[PDB]
Amino acid sequence: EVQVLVLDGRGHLLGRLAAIVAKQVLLGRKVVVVRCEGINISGNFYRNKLKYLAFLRKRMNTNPSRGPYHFRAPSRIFWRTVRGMLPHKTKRGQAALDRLKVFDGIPPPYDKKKRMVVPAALKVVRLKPTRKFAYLGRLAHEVGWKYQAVTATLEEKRKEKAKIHYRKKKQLMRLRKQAEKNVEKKIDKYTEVLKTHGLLV
Amino acid sequence: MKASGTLREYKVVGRCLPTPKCHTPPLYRMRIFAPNHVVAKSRFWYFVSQLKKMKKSSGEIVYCGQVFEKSPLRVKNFGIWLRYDSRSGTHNMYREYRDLTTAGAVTQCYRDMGARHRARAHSIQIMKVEEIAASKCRRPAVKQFHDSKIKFPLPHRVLRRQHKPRFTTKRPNTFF
Amino acid sequence: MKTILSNQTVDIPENVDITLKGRTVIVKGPRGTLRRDFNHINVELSLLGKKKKRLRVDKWWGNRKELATVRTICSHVQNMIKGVTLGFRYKMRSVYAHFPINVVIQENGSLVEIRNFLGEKYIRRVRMRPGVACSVSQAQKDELILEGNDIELVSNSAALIQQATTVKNKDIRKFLDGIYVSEKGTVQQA
Amino acid sequence: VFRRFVEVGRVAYVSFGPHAGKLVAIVDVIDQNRALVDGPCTQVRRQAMPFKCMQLTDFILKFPHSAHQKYVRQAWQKADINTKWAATRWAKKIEARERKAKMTDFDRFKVMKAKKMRNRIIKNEVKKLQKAALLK
RNA sequence: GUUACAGCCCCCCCGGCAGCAGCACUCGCCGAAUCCCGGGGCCGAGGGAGCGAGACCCGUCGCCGCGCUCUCCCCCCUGG
RNA sequence: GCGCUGCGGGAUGAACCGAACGCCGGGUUAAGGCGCCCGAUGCCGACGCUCAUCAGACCCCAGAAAAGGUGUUGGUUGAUAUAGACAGCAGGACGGUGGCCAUGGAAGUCGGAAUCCGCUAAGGAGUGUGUAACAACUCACCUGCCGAAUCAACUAGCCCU
RNA sequence: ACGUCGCUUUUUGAUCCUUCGAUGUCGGCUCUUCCUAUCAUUGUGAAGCAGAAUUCACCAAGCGUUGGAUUGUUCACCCAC
RNA sequence: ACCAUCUGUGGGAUUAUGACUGAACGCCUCUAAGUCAGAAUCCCGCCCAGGCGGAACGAUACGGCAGCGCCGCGGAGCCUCGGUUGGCCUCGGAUAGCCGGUCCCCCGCCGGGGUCCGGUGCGGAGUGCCCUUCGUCCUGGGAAACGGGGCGCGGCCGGA
Ligand SMILES: COc1ccc(C[C@H]2NC[C@H](O)[C@H]2OC(C)=O)cc1
Ligand SMILES: [K+]
Ligand SMILES: [Mg+2]
Ligand SMILES: [Mg+2]
Ligand SMILES: [Mg+2]
Ligand SMILES: [Mg+2]
Ligand SMILES: [Mg+2]
Ligand SMILES: [Mg+2]
Ligand SMILES: [Mg+2]
Ligand SMILES: [Mg+2]
Ligand SMILES: [Mg+2]
Ligand SMILES: [Mg+2]
Ligand SMILES: [Mg+2]
Ligand SMILES: [Mg+2]
Ligand SMILES: [Mg+2]
Ligand SMILES: [Mg+2]
Ligand SMILES: [Mg+2]
Ligand SMILES: [Mg+2]
Ligand SMILES: [Mg+2]
Ligand SMILES: [Mg+2]
Ligand SMILES: [Mg+2]
Ligand SMILES: [Mg+2]
Ligand SMILES: [Mg+2]
Ligand SMILES: [Mg+2]
Ligand SMILES: [Mg+2]
Ligand SMILES: [Mg+2]
Ligand SMILES: [Mg+2]
Ligand SMILES: [Mg+2]
Ligand SMILES: [Mg+2]
Ligand SMILES: [Mg+2]
Ligand SMILES: [Mg+2]
Ligand SMILES: [Mg+2]
Ligand SMILES: [Mg+2]
Ligand SMILES: [Mg+2]
Ligand SMILES: [Mg+2]
Repeated sequence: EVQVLVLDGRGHLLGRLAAIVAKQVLLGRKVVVVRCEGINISGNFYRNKLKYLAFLRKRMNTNPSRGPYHFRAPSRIFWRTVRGMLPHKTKRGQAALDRLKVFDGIPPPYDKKKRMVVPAALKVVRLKPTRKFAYLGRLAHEVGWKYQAVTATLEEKRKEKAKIHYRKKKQLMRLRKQAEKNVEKKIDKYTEVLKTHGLLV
Repeated sequence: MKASGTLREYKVVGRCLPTPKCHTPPLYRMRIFAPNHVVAKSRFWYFVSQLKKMKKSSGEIVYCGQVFEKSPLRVKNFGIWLRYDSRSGTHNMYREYRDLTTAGAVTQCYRDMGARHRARAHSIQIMKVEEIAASKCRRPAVKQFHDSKIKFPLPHRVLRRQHKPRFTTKRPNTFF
Repeated sequence: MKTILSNQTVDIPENVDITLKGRTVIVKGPRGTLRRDFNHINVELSLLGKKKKRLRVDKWWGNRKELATVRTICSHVQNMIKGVTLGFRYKMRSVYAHFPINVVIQENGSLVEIRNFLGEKYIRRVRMRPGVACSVSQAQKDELILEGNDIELVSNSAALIQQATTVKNKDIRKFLDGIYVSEKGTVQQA
Repeated sequence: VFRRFVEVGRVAYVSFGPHAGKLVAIVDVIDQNRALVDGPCTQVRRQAMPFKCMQLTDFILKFPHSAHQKYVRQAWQKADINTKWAATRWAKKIEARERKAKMTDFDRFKVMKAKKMRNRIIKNEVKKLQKAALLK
């Protein structure tokens, strides 16, 4: 467990991930969800786009400014899904909702942190390989989200930096495997203690 | 009847109560597949009342004992003849199953009828169950397992322990 | 039911090299290289033999629908083998009653301009799919030659031309005017 | 792309259920969901067992389908699966997990002291290799 | 094609020997044919139970199940 | 039974399902549930069926029929087939005779009845196009190439119209 | 056609549940919004679609659907665009 | 004041439909997987408003010895709100596959590709890893001596 749970949204199903997140924020547990553009939704794209267009038709007739707010960003769509799964008209639910942060792409400071997945909501786990699915990024871009291209450009920049960091880790890890072989005589006895209790194989 | 759990084959033997007209009524033997012996006896009276003019009030359950599988360790192709009531009319079907036991195949049949035909147990009458040779099998779903050297992998193994751990940094592998 | 196994095997000519990157098929031949990605179909592709190669498509536990893609993949691969060996040549013929259809080829077969279709002052600019070269036949008039390695690109390019010359608001049983695919063949003859 | 196939003689490791953690041999295939398994040398009698609790290993025995447990036992002992399985990294990873869960409070103290020391000897040698590579 | 360089099935032999609803987690109903031990939780209502004598500091009392002594020996351990 | 009656469930609701009520603690249930709102499946639950560009989703109960689908899944009745089917690629599809009546026309093919025979591999008193009638094409039937299953009707589950 | 299955609440009936210590009744006028079972206009499929015109059907309600004589009229009917 | 005069606009995914490649079903087939064209509709742009939504930048209180800012983790004490009881400093992602490590070719001491070698119920493993708290004294080996510790100082580089 961690103080702040940072969840990568890529490859996850919207409702399944929302149910897990909604429970966690109700149990304290500040949650941060990133890459909400990468969230998937079961069913073919056109069905899901129809669902969200049908959501746009729901406006107060007398005064649409007071009516339902249709949020286009993948972050806000996921945020609204979680809100539907919370008692958001009570102080407890509102406090729970404040514990959730949603982001499109991975903004700093969460881009330099380990991101965890929820296998109970992963598309590869929950959907048969032959079922169609929709990307929240493409769906949002076609219902009025303006920053699909900017996010995609910044995500490509972030991925360039993260590979330099990974190459450095592989270099460091190759050296640490070299280090163990050099000093194996000086750490032999300590290795046996780890092997005896299963800490090493 | 409710096809609760796995079914058991019961050998039920019954007869009419002796009367001055008939001092030794004939004995009737039926194979009954029921969750328990209480249901097995109830199904026996339902069937012999349709076949003979024999009711529970005038009859007697002479014997009711479970029939154990005589080869539980050998896979066998079972043919089942049944009749059931659909939403419109009654139909006779012949179905094939592979199972280690006669009763497990009959239980599979009840699940299959529930799945492919929405057939509740109360609407199904099992007529004949018997082990059939592989050469006499008709359904391709069963016939495909008659290979002396059968070989197949297990593709796209789906993670089942999806909440242990609930949160992890590792995306699950499906190819094992 | 779910069938245990269903496989179809396609032969490979000695002059053709096929490499697999998972479900990606790379076919290399005298006319060029063709790549296709089959990640949308859960099948197993294997290469068999060393003196003469052979590609096998495997499908385990598929339903009736999943069963149908086995031959689809094999046909696609055979088309790719055809493309890199002999290529594809889609011949189009222009049919007109009164107004001749004037076709001029620009940008080395990349742009096809169609003029005087039905007498219209509208010039049709049809852009060929990449890797497809359009030319005007020299042996026979009113004929276009579409040549390329990918049946799908060559045939889609022909489809774009054919639906460009569409008669509207007129009885199309008469008014049989347009450019139509007349022959499907190969650049080289085996 | 597949390397491990369900077949007669394939040795599988049971993941969960009554026989969790035991090896069995596939004697016959009942249907798409169940197989007839028999571990004669592993104390698992012949019975039906779903493929969902079986993890295929890289061991195949040579006996005809639905053969008696006698012939399965002979092939199992002839190839000596028990020692071969123990030599695999798969089994060693399993026994390491058992040891780690078996650690008493004193053992955890002893392992930590070893960790405070071994990781530290490795850290200095890593720093030396940092400096040596920098100059070179 | 019918045991060969594997095996499967059926019938004969008190077929034998372990074991036995197995402790090899294949498939049951049970306990006058059933007993022992342990752990968690919630509670403590009532308040003169005395056939004993003249009950006196004091009802360690009724029912039920037991043990020792008013019999005498022997053995083991540290008079008990 | 409600009215005269709260309480658990049915989101909500006089009548439904469970159950009827002093003030409490512990235990257990009913009907009903156990992704999240929201207590409980965070079981490595079992076997299938279903893809919906209006999916579906729990008595009363709060939306649908006749009819249809070469979607798919079962099942029923037939038929063909290693003496060679089905598909596809090709040839024959004949004589009596233009069978009888009727009709202006009716030569297999407007209509009503008969619907038989040498000739083989087969060819009909014709499944259709076609002619005023013809002719002509074509179909069943059968043969060449081919080398394993295939064809027809019906039925009922989910889905679709 | 003979039959037969439906949908709608834009007619009328049927009913009498709500309102009789009161919910202002017809029509017009003005004004907004909504439905589609589309008249037109955009994209199309079909014809007994040569062209023109017209008819049938699909996606489709974005946009438009007028000026007058008689009538209190809703409705009609005619003149004209 | 149409009773004068001026100005009124571009994309995207797609519907119907028409198609490509192509099985199911040796043929065929716009569909099953895959792909294309596509409209007064839809969504966005243009345009109007601008969140109990942010941003960047300016100036920041004087003859009173006043008001203020910043530093000195400067010295205490006060009132007031409490939660928490080690850290993880990151490849991209695949899932009918993946991960790691090398000898050669080209992108210029990088990186990519081709072989080759290992691992894969993930052990270069989040079922993981790191750190670790009783303190001190005397005292001997290891380990280290390329060593620790200092908002100690100054400088440089990277991060929008
Ligand atoms: C025949 O047309 C009409 C008949 C009655 C009414 C009035 C009633 N309508 C509803 C109420 O009961 C009453 O309203 C009031 C204020 O009295 C209006 C029109
Ligand atoms: K009134
Ligand atoms: Mg809008
Ligand atoms: Mg807007
Ligand atoms: Mg069956
Ligand atoms: Mg967890
Ligand atoms: Mg016209
Ligand atoms: Mg045309
Ligand atoms: Mg008391
Ligand atoms: Mg009353
Ligand atoms: Mg009463
Ligand atoms: Mg009541
Ligand atoms: Mg209630
Ligand atoms: Mg309800
Ligand atoms: Mg209680
Ligand atoms: Mg219940
Ligand atoms: Mg509920
Ligand atoms: Mg809960
Ligand atoms: Mg059907
Ligand atoms: Mg429907
Ligand atoms: Mg009628
Ligand atoms: Mg009334
Ligand atoms: Mg009033
Ligand atoms: Mg009133
Ligand atoms: Mg009023
Ligand atoms: Mg008026
Ligand atoms: Mg309509
Ligand atoms: Mg409008
Ligand atoms: Mg008037
Ligand atoms: Mg004006
Ligand atoms: Mg467009
Ligand atoms: Mg085609
Ligand atoms: Mg289409
Ligand atoms: Mg397009
Ligand atoms: Mg504290």
